[PDB]
Amino acid sequence: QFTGTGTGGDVFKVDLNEQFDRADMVWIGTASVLVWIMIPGVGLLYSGISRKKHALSLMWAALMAACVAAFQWFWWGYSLVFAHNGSVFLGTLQNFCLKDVLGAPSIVKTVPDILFCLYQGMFAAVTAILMAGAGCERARLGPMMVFLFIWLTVVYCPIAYWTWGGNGWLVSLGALDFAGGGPVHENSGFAALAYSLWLGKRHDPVAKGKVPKYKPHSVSSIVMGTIFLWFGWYGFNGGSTGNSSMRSWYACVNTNLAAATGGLTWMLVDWFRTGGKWSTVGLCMGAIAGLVGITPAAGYVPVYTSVIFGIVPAIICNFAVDLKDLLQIDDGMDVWALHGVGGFVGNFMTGLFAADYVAMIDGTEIDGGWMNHHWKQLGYQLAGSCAVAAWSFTVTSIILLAMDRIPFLRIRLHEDEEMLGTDLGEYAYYADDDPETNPYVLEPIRDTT
Amino acid sequence: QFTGTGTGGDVFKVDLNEQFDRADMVWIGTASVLVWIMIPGVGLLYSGISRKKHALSLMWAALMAACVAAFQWFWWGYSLVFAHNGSVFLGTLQNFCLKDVLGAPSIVKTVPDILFCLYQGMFAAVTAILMAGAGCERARLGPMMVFLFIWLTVVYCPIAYWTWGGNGWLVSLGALDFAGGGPVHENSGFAALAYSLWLGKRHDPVAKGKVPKYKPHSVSSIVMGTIFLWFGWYGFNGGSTGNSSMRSWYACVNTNLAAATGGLTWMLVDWFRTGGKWSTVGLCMGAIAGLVGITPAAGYVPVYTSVIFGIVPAIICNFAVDLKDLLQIDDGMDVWALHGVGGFVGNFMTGLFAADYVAMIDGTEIDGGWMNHHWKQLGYQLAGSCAVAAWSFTVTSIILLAMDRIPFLRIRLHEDEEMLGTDLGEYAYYADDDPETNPYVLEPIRDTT
Amino acid sequence: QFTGTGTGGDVFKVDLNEQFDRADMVWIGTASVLVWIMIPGVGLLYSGISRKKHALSLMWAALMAACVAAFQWFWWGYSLVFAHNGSVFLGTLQNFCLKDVLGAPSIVKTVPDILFCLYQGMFAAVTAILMAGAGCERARLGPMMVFLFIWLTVVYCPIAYWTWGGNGWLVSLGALDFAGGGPVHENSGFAALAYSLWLGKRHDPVAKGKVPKYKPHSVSSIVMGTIFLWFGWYGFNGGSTGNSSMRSWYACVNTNLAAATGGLTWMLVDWFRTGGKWSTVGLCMGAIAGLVGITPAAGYVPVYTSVIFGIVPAIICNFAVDLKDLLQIDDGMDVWALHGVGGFVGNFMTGLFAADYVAMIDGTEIDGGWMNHHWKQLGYQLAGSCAVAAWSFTVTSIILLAMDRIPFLRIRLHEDEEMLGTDLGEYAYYADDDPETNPYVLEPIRDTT
Ligand SMILES: CCCCCCCCCCO[C@@H]1O[C@H](CO)[C@@H](O[C@H]2O[C@H](CO)[C@@H](O)[C@H](O)[C@H]2O)[C@H](O)[C@H]1O
Ligand SMILES: CCCCCCCCCCO[C@@H]1O[C@H](CO)[C@@H](O[C@H]2O[C@H](CO)[C@@H](O)[C@H](O)[C@H]2O)[C@H](O)[C@H]1O
Ligand SMILES: CCCCCCCCCCO[C@@H]1O[C@H](CO)[C@@H](O[C@H]2O[C@H](CO)[C@@H](O)[C@H](O)[C@H]2O)[C@H](O)[C@H]1O
Ligand SMILES: CCCCCCCCCCO[C@@H]1O[C@H](CO)[C@@H](O[C@H]2O[C@H](CO)[C@@H](O)[C@H](O)[C@H]2O)[C@H](O)[C@H]1O
Ligand SMILES: CCCCCCCCCCO[C@@H]1O[C@H](CO)[C@@H](O[C@H]2O[C@H](CO)[C@@H](O)[C@H](O)[C@H]2O)[C@H](O)[C@H]1O
Ligand SMILES: CCCCCCCCCCO[C@@H]1O[C@H](CO)[C@@H](O[C@H]2O[C@H](CO)[C@@H](O)[C@H](O)[C@H]2O)[C@H](O)[C@H]1O
Repeated sequence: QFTGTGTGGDVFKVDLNEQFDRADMVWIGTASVLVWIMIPGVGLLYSGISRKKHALSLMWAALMAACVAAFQWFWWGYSLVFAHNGSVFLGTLQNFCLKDVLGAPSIVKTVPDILFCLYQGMFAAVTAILMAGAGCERARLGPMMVFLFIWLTVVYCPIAYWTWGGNGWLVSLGALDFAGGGPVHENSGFAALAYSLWLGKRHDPVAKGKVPKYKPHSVSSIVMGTIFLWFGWYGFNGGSTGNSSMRSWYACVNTNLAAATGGLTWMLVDWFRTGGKWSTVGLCMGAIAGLVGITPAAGYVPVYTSVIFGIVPAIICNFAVDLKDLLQIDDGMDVWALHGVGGFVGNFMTGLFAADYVAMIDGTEIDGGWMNHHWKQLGYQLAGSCAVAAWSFTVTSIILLAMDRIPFLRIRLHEDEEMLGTDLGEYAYYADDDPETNPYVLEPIRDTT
Repeated sequence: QFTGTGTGGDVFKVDLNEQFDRADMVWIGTASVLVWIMIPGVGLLYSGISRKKHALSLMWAALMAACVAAFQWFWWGYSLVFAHNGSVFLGTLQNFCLKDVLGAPSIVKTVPDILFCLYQGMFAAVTAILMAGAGCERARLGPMMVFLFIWLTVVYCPIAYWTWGGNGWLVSLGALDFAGGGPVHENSGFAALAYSLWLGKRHDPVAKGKVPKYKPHSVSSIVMGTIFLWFGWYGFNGGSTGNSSMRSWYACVNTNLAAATGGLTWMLVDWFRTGGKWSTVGLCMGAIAGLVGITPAAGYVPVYTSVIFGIVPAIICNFAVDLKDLLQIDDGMDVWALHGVGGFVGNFMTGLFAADYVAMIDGTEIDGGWMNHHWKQLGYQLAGSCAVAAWSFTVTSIILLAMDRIPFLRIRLHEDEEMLGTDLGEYAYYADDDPETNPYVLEPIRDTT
Repeated sequence: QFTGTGTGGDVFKVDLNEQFDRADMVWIGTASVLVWIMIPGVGLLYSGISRKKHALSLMWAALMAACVAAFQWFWWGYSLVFAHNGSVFLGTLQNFCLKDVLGAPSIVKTVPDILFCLYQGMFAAVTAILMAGAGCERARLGPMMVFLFIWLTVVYCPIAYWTWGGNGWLVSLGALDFAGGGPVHENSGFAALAYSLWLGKRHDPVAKGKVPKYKPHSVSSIVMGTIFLWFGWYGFNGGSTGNSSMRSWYACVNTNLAAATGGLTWMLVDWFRTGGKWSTVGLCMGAIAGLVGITPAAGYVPVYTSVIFGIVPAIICNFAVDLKDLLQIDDGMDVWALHGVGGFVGNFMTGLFAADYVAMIDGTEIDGGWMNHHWKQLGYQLAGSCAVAAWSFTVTSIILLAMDRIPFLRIRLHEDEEMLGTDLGEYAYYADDDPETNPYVLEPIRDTT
């Protein structure tokens, strides 16, 4: 009388909760709340790190992104990823507006559809604020909200379906992605790169010549953002087992250790490159790099290897940030360097260090990586990383270029039509300017001449 | 040997934990921690939104309210609501100072008394900081603490008993209030209105004529407060099932969606009313309106109806804020508009959209609302809303007026006796003024002439 | 086939999770996340309370301490406390780099080693930021990180083993320490005192003569730190049962009530001592005092006695702060007064109020304290308090003095060699100075003349 389809059965005839371990459900419910607070974590981080004055407050934009993402997910985002009648590349509209989303075992069988919807919806929201942060410079809010809705639909949801969907081709191939390093981090990173290369300011003074690599808008925002991110990451990674087993807590140990060693590695790198100074910004970026790096691996690799997921992503991401000076582009490039490069590196190394005896902690069966002489695992990881980066960069490019040719949907005004943050007899007046007291978004204005 | 009364049994003879599902207990324990952080959430929100400089820091006052509320609840607050020998209108002193509060099944049978005490005590504390926030302008701290203790005792505890107590008359009548929209939001809102009409400043310059509707003290405090509130609301609503069932996670999906759609609706409303600007304050107030609106409904209504609990409260509360300009009163009116009006609207609409098949997700039995052609449900909701508003407004009025006639308990000094924030030879001196560095409350001083 | 040693068994032959209640594991996993956010809680608290401008940002230093502590714990910290082949005074290197830490029942049998490692590692990190905060004035970061690593190894880990280890002598003697009042609070407090007496500035102008007792750097940081601490303390104390029983929720009620009554008591004390003012700093310090006080007792004492663990530590710690004016030393003394004195007082009073019927709520067997006419319990508590204070003060002294004689490991430069916060032709230049925008630690510089 448990149907396994639709709502899962008739609530007046069966107790749909009997299909699940109650403790499994509580941990995934708790983990969903933890991921939610990562959303303002992202907004605080990238507002504080910025080397220029964004007119849009990214702390506030995180709440905007939480609203847009939750509506998109309810509307059809959840269905396009986690419908049960998917087609290798995408889901369907079977769960449009969460129709019949209730007590059937989800793609992750240990939790019902409705709880998996709550949990996975937080991942989409985290990705939404990463994208708004990447593309925030001189953004117009109306076009940005439309962009987020579309981008979640045709960039996030296909990549997420490939990684997590019932018939997703990356699942079937054998690619490993424990907590969504592809859909969340690598995807947003390479979409950010599309923003940088197509819409970011060229020959940017903050990135041109010998300018300071770190010039933060607000160190206290960076620290608070990193606090929220690390705190929430326990749900992000620890919840990706779908259960209450000790593999969940194993993945939390790996998460903590990769962040710790990433933070120390990046700071040590900067200590050598500067000739002896201690980078406060660097420690935080290094913790994020390690957190990103361990994301595809946390439930698959032995604890002692988690330090490598801090060390190696921190080193590589540290040097990836230097490319901003070569391109002379700042906009969007921090998100690409931490999440795009970091996610690529972590996904790659999961193919090296994944171990079948770690997955088996809760009975999960995998062939393993190079730890289990499963050599082609590395090739499965590279196939996933290249497909994510290619789809994300290409489709995000198309979206941005299409909207740029529609004057009322142009996300970022062209320089020749831009007007200095003015406000609506014969003279005009300024509406300054202090985001701490201004109740309205300082929206870019188009020139009327 | 499980007695079901007093402590529940002898700990040396029985394992009182065997009466409960351990996972049910863990979720309610976690949900209690989540509600606790809503307390500073309220303080940050109303400090940041204020159109005038409150001498009392509401972020700090939230910690004060957490202290006063926890002591009151232990003293007799818990007993007056959740004693097992209640009388239709109030509990008793049987659990004075938490005497014999341990392992008997609480009014919510899935958790023991001691855990239900922890959980429900957080609701009283949230209500306490809502009240301190409503009445904070020019408040004297001593009188305010006394006021909170008394107000929790004779306003909150009776209303909470009616809504949740074992023999509460609203329970017996069939009124629905999932997570305490009456005791927390509608109650504090209409008590705030009593403060506005009796003690708030009249002909207030910030509310007189064509003044800006939004003029926030601190947008970053508003955003941080909204972060804490939304984050904590998952425990507030999700924990109100009393269990680990998937109806808990259903209610979290409803909570997230109502907040999202409320935030977007309020911002869209302001976009039309302003002629095209994006209100940063408005998005946050709209999320709160949706969170308040869904509170009586989250575990009773189908997911697709949760968007209505964002849209409709956001529209109505947006226009309710305009009444500050008609009365020319600012003090206390934001709390009334969001929690009083929002809670009334949400409680009303629960009678329309409550569905027996949603309650049945965990075996809870209800007749339903208009969704189940149970037409008189709407009348049960209006009976509860009118009783809460009438009791809260009337008794809060009486408390405020009584204390106003006692010079050492007067909460707010009269203008003729007030003295400009001075400090204790022949000349007097100022003690400025910066709440960031002043270690003492800037307490109003009575004129000695 | 459950071995109870090493990894606990073969994951390919047995399900190691079957040895544990899943709900017990979820609560301890959640409690671990809660303790983690106490780490920045400490950093915010002591940065905001400071009566002088620390060059090191303690909010940021909390992230540094989280990194150093997590690596030390993985390296050998966990093994030195919780290896299964311990020797009365210390553990071993059997679990070096978390080797074979998996599914054997930990010293707390209701959870496996890997989860107990995650949980107890957060306690070590909280202690690390308490120590960095105590010794932060004019600290050099390199030496400070080395100091933290060494101090965790030879001060924290022995004291923790005595209190919690399988063969720890304080366990065997019968000393009670529910949530680590000795290892975390009393230990860091008396190590802080060693910093004060050996390295703190003497005849300090902020502590000399009739200077203000409270002169906070940032009240908003104090409040935010206290928010994080109280919020996280639910995991700190509530998780120390190791299980999902209602004794966990009993301990949360005690925790909340001690904080509430501590906050009110300290503020009332200052109200009398000042002649009528309301101390905003005092309320927060009082909540911390009550939280510290209840830490050794929360799962052992009846609820109505928890108010005494707020009142008595708040009074005594309030007067302990006055000793800064007698010594004319400020550096490190707040940590000693709140955690050293508070932890001593709480540990003492646990011997008075511990009750066997409270421990028996989850089947834990103890003789009790004076509540059960077990008179020698008080002597067991004093033996633990004196051993912790003596070991912590003495070994911390030795570490600080040894490093002070090694010029590249000197934590705090001597005044004759110190140079005013300068930066690396013929003239030198300043690198000001604003921690909100400076991406580098303002590291003390040694004089080159
Ligand atoms: C910010 C703008 C917000 C716009 C969001 C749009 C909100 C409303 C979307 C309408 O969606 C459908 O409405 C139907 C009814 O109107 C539902 O059918 C329902 O019909 C029967 C009862 O009405 C039930 O038995 C069915 O299970 C149930 O699917 C259906 O589920 C739901 O998908
Ligand atoms: C299915 C996709 C449909 C669109 C296909 C068009 C592809 C053409 C190749 C790229 O063309 C360039 O794209 C830029 C980006 O649009 C334009 O820069 C313009 O737009 C940039 C982004 O706003 C600004 O930085 C520049 O100032 C401004 O010249 C630029 O003129 C245009 O030659
Ligand atoms: C900020 C100011 C703080 C003021 C708060 C007041 C704190 C003390 C209140 C006293 O409350 C009563 O004290 C009795 C003892 O003194 C307890 O009886 C107790 O008596 C026996 C043991 O003493 C037990 O078997 C009983 O169960 C137990 O109820 C009783 O429970 C408790 O309600
Ligand atoms: C059981 C209840 C016992 C009390 C019953 C008294 C009811 C009388 C009806 C209302 O009376 C008014 O109440 C106001 C509020 O008290 C007073 O305003 C006074 O108090 C206000 C609040 O502080 C200030 O705004 C005004 O300046 C100040 O005139 C006002 O004088 C008084 O005529
Ligand atoms: C910031 C600087 C970071 C420095 C931190 C140092 C990180 C690496 C430490 C090496 O630790 C050991 O490495 C061995 C292998 O290299 C492991 O043996 C392993 O050997 C077999 C597989 O290799 C397994 O069956 C064993 O269980 C397993 O203990 C062993 O566990 C582990 O303790
Ligand atoms: C196994 C332990 C090995 C070391 C044993 C040495 C024990 C000697 C007893 C204490 O000696 C004093 O220690 C202080 C602390 O070192 C020194 O103050 C020096 O160091 C202080 C801390 O930096 C500064 O405040 C002072 O300016 C500076 O004179 C001081 O000269 C020295 O007489």
